[PDB]
Amino acid sequence: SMSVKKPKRDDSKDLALCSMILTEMETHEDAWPFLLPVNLKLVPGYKKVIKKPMDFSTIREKLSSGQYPNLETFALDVRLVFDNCETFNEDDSDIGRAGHNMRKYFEKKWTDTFK
Repeated sequence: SMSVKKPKRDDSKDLALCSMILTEMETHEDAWPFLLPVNLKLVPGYKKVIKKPMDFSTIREKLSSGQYPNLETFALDVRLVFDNCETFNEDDSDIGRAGHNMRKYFEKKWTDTFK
């Protein structure tokens, strides 16, 4: 509350560490469905169904240009990418399975880096 603060967690390395995580996601072999925005002209249904499209290149641009106010907003966009994938792709599909794998990969790095 006013003039009453919890001790200051060091957030000065967060930008760099989110960038490293994002590099590791970018270079994973199962990243291919997520590298670029879904082409809304060429993928019937995507525009109407997926209200907030997200992809790694878009996260990378937001990160590089100071559009994440804190590390939680960054994790929300990463998770958005996998939530979108689950919404549009059957679990038993290459892309469906890619999304599960990448989410697992992300969540571990997230825990090991920050918790």
